[PDB]
Amino acid sequence: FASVYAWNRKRISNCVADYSVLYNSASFSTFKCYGVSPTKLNDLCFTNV
Amino acid sequence: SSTASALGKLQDVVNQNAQALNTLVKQLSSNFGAISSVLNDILSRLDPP
Amino acid sequence: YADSFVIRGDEVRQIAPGQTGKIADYNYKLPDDFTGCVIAWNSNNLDS
Repeated sequence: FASVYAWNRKRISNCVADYSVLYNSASFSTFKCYGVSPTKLNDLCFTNV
Repeated sequence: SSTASALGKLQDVVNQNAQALNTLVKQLSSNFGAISSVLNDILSRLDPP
Repeated sequence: YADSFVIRGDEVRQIAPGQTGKIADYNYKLPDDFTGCVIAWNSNNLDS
């Protein structure tokens, strides 16, 4: 991974993402959302991540 | 048959009544502080708390 | 009502009214409204 002052940034487009396999695969200390609920990400449909 | 604004007293009560109903619909697109001005979109992406 | 159970210390934030997580979505779920008081202490050298 990159350094905090030199943080890597990439773009996600044109895919069928699945956020349930990021949510339920529990290996994470903090997992919090802002303005979105974590369970409704299965239904949402975005322009860019 | 020729001179317009011969009935300018009756046109005002139509213009006043329509400008008020016009401003009532246009206040449905304000946020008033929230993240969205549309009620379906905060029910499609947030938890009931 | 006094409900008694054991968890670890990482999941002690999961017991509060109205939030998600591992315990709250599948085990002990507290309704939004108030319950009362929530009391906790350590059992490292008492029961383990």
